[PDB]
Amino acid sequence: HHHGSDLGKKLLEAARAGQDDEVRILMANGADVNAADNTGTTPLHLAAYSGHLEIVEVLLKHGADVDASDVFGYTPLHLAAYWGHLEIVEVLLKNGADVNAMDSDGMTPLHLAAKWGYLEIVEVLLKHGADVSAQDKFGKTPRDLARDNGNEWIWKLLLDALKYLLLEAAREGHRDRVEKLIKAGADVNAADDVGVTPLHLAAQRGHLEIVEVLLKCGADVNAADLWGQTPLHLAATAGHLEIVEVLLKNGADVNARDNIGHTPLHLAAWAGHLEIVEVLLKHGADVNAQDKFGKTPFDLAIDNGNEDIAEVLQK
Repeated sequence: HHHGSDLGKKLLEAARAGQDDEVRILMANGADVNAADNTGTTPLHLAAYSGHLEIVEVLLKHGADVDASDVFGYTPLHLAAYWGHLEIVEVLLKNGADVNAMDSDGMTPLHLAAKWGYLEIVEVLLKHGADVSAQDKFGKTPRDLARDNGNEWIWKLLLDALKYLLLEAAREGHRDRVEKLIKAGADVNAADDVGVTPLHLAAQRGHLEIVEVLLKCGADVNAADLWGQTPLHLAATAGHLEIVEVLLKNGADVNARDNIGHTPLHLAAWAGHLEIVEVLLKHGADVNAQDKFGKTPFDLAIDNGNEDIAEVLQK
């Protein structure tokens, strides 16, 4: 006998034709929701492609395999993303779909959403852990596919938004957001119009945890803003000694000059952070450095009455 096979075929065709009620009557009368045609296409594939959200939901509640792949390796999530069905994308992810499934060519759902500039879908995929730098067997990334189809400006908008959010998270000290943004593709070395990078902000506002994360992820420890200030300049001014150390342990230049000629020692002796001076001195800070006014860090320590600092600098 072959009643089960007969029901499966009728279900596939009812789904292929967008006959929601016919699909659900067949299901109610025993049709196998995990049936598949010659190409491995299942009913869930067809509902995800056609955008029939109600059918996607009931199929999943009836045990449809959310990650079923056809002969080319497409899952329902691949189709939902390629054909621009945001709600279905969200439902499949809620039901355990592999966000980073690969087809035979190695393309992920994020590849396909990026290709058409479906920004809302791109962002949900990244929120669920989509591999932002994934490459297919030919080395093409989601950004590459967007550019090839004239949608690069939409990917640049994504990156601009991630850049804004990373700077905000680094300035406000939100460790968890920083990590999730970096993993979603945020450029750790992005800078605003005045050359301030996330590391500048974290070091200035005293967010040690984020300084370590940014450096581990490749932030330039000696990046200079518009005024020539490195993160060590700002940390020395604000008085964050643990950050001063970390920056030095990661290769910060102790004698970096801003535009006025100030080294971190100029700024620390001025600010009155004695131990910072001692750490800088221990790390080879040049006590003889003169700024644009010909003044040394010793000259600045006097002008602030930090005789303890002006005494150790003498030694």
